[PDB]
Amino acid sequence: DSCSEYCSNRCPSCDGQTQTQYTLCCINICCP
Repeated sequence: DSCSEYCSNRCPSCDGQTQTQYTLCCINICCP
């Protein structure tokens, strides 16, 4: 979690969401 699926950095603030919102958070906010 914390964007481990998509990123080398970590953003736990993306946790706790439904799937598309999680993915958006990770790829556009955590590690664009």
